[PDB]
Amino acid sequence: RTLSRWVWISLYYVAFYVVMSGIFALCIYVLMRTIDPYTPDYQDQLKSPGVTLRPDVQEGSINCTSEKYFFQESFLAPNHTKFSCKFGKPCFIIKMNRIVKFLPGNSDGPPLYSLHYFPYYGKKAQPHYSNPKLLNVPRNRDVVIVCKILAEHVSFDNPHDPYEGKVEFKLKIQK
Amino acid sequence: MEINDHQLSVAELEQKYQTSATKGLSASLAAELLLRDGPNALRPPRGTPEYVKFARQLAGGLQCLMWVAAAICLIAFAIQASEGDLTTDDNLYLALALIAVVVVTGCFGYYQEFKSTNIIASFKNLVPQQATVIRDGDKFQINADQLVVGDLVEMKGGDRVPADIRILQAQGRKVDNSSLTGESEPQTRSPECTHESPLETRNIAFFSTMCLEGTAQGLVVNTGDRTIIGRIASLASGVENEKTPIAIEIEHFVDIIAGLAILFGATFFIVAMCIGYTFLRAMVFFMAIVVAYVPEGLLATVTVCLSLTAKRLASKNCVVKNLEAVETLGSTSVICSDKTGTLTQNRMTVSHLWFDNHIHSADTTEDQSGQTFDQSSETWRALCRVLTLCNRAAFKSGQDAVPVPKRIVIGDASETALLKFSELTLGNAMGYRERFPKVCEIPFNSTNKFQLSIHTLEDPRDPRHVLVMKGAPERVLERCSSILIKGQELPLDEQWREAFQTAYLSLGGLGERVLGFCQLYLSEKDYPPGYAFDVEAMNFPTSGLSFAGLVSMIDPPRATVPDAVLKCRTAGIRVIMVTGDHPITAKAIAASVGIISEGSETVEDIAARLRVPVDQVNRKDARACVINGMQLKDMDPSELVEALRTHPEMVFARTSPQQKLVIVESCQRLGAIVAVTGDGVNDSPALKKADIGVAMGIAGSDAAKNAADMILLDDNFASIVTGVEQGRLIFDNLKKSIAYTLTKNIPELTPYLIYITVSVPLPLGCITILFIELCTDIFPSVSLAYEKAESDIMHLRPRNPKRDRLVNEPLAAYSYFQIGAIQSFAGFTDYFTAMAQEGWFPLLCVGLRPQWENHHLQDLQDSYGQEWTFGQRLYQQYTCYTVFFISIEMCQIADVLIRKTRRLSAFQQGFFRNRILVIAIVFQVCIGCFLCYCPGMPNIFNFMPIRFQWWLVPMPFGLLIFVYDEIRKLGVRCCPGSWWDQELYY
Repeated sequence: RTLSRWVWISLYYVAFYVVMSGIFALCIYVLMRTIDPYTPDYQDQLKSPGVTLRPDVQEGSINCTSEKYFFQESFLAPNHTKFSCKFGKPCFIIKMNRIVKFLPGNSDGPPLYSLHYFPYYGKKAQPHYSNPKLLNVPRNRDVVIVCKILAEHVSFDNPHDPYEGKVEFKLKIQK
Repeated sequence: MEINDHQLSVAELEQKYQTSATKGLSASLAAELLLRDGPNALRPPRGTPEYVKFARQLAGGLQCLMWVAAAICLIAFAIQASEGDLTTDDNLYLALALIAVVVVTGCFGYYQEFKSTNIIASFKNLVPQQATVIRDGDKFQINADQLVVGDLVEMKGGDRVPADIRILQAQGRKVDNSSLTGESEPQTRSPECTHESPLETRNIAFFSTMCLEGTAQGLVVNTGDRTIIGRIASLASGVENEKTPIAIEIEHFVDIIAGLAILFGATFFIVAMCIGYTFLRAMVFFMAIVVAYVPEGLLATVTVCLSLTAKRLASKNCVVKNLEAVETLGSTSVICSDKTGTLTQNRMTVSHLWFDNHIHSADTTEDQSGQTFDQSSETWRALCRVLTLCNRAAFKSGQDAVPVPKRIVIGDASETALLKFSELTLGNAMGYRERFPKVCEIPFNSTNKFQLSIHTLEDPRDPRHVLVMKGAPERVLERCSSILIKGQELPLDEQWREAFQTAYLSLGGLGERVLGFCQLYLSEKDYPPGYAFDVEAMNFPTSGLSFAGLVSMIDPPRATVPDAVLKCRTAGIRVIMVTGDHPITAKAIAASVGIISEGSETVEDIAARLRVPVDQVNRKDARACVINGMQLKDMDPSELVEALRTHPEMVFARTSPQQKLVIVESCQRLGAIVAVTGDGVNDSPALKKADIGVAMGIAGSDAAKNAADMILLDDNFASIVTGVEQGRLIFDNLKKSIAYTLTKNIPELTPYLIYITVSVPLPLGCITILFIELCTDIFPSVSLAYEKAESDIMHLRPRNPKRDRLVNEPLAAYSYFQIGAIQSFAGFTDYFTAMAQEGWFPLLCVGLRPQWENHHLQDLQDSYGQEWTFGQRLYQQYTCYTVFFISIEMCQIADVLIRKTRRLSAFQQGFFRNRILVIAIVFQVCIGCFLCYCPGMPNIFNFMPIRFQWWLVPMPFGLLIFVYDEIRKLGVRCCPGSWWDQELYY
């Protein structure tokens, strides 16, 4: 608490916090420079793709068929946007979490993907890219269902991410 | 002060007491009175603090801060009970942590104080004792407690005075009022009334005072608590401690912290409401922000810091009854010291000798640190043998190893001083007194008190008998004729005779007691070798003797005292001598110790030199003054304040204990911190009232020791100096420590702030913050306590409680505003590097948290278009917390280094010399590295291994911190009155 000196405080921080924000941003901008615009430096975190579903818990493009992987080339800009292939008793849809340059490998409880889509090239490379029923007899009861995917590339973490390559939902159609 | 009935005719006295002077009282009455009031004994210490006292340690002022903090956290937790909350690991944990700290710190501090008390208990050795009473004409020894009021009592040599008595009759009785009154030498007691003040009068004996010699009868005036010492003892328990200066400083500190806490809590509460968060959320944010501002670890770091210093003091044999009592000394402006027992040794000894019409000062010091006179002269030899030979003084069996001065001796006061002196200078008196066999001696007579003794000759030259005698200078002057010089005799001439007289008056005026020593050879022809002379007739010519010389004596200050006082004065501390002794001696000792510098004249000195009435001289011209207690009784508050203000060097002489209290209080009236050092009971009221009392371990009495806040077991006065020094360095280091810890709050709090504002995934977690505040920073924070003096602290003046503050605006201005900010940015930079690298560019991170935090959304698009499940991205968030943690550590490295010095550059002091700080950063980095790399960490603490590159991102920021504060440390040194020092320099 002073007087006729606050100007020495205000002006100080104005050109101090300024120098700091200027340095902070200075470091973020250099960091940003050393990263690809098409691919992350680390894919490890997403190593094993997880499986997610719909149920809240095409002009141009190319026609394709169930077949092997299709390489659009390298992940570069020299070529324009890489073309993408076309595509009671509730219905749930499942999809595989998109992961750049990842090729999936493939080449009784209670009563109740095509390789031609991979590898995914990423949003920047492929903007409008498109990634690829429980008529059960029982009703009025909670049924635990686990839909999972198999492959050498796919791994599950039962103790952790129950989503990693698998599902776990309890449908109940009370009628 | 007290009053009494001491001046009364015995007839009047007994008339009032209804007692017989010779017969005493009748058993019936004695028993009746004893049963009426209460036995002769002081009511045991009205303080029996139960173990419940432990609770005391728990409250205090600081522990209260943590208490309220813990309560706040608990309430916050109670509030979050409104919904399903993560707090199970957050708030409840913190609240409990806070309570854990207060209780643990309390237990530690309590144990310390307890250990000291136990040690104290070991010293208590009690003996009931007994008193000799005379009832119905018969003398009977009964338990002292049985003594009643108004009954004749008999005191002998060595017996303690059972209760306050009014001496009716006495025979060469000399009581020792050393501890109660403060009177150094044994005061004789007689039936006649000598002085108005009952304390100085001879007609009264006091409780707890031992009678050195003689015998006396007396009527018991006071019994039990009503006695004088009892009155003093009672008063020495009704005084208040007052808040310690360090305690108030911390109070101000909490005010600042809480102030910032409330401001941000409130401001953000309003801000939150403006955005959209429900009131519930707004409240949880309020509680969150406030609680976050409370440094949990700082309570432990402060307690330990004080403990460490206290431990050092303990090593010096300087014990602190209270933990806070460590810092105080660095705040003392005035020291009221006692004379005898404190400043002095309280032991009498030979002062000056008179040979060849010259005065030669002897070595008065206990340690014999003084200078020895010239022993060569023969006159000295002769006087020595006369002093050595004529005495009843002899060392007791057992005093061989012990130093000749401290060793005990059985004999009179003067004879003891003389014996010790002989034994020291001339050699052993044993063989010497044995040399000359004493045939017949005349002990001091009731009148003229001359003491003579005649021995045979040891020398082979002349076979004449040797006669020796000592006595009062005037009486001996009457009996002496011849005078000896350089080994040759001469008759007495008025010139030299007067020289002797003047010398006598000079030494006598010096305050010392002088004794005339003379000897005479006998005409062997008249007195044959076989002749056996008795005491009956005058066998030796009492007159015509050869007067050798005089021997005086006094008691000196301890060896360490003089230098200690000089240091206290150089420190800027005003030294005031408050003694109940006589002014003549008081002033002399004052000048000796340095309380009264040489060249400084009192009002009397000026009046004396000018030969003008003392009243004429203007007090202003006198810098020093010796104020008699007689005037002190009349003086008013304005009088005392004037005296204290107008005179730099002051000495209060002949001052009663109550008066010592008023003097201390008068010094407090000035608003200055007073420190009192004493020895006896007279200092009990003073030592307790002072901001800090100082007793003497051995030389001090029990009452005063109980009243003292600090005790000196070694009885070294120099310790006081060390004490005052020991109090000021710790203050600066505390600033260092506090500043450091306070700097961490910015990079810790900010992450949660921005989280709420920008809506970005939480950068730093709760567990992480705890590892910084409690895990890593702990060692470095304590290491700073080891910082040494930046400059000569003793040179600088004592800090001002008002102006100077431990934690002031400037400190906050830099821990929170400057350095703290730099760290925060360092942390976030690390955050962005990890995120951007993982696939989440900074720009996209905004407003991502709502989706991010949601456990249900498995498909979360990053910058690349990838889809992240919950655990995946959360893993990134956790691997993002660790790096932020590590980043804090790296920034703390620079902060610790700069925190090391307040003014000086790292160059000068070299923060590296401090080994503990060094091990602090090595252990800190090691631990941080461990938490990140240890195998089970991500499971338990949710801390994941950090990619090596990550470690580097916070590096440049740390360098900025160091380089920045260093230049600041340079600019400050260059421009003392610079604008940086005013703002920065805390």
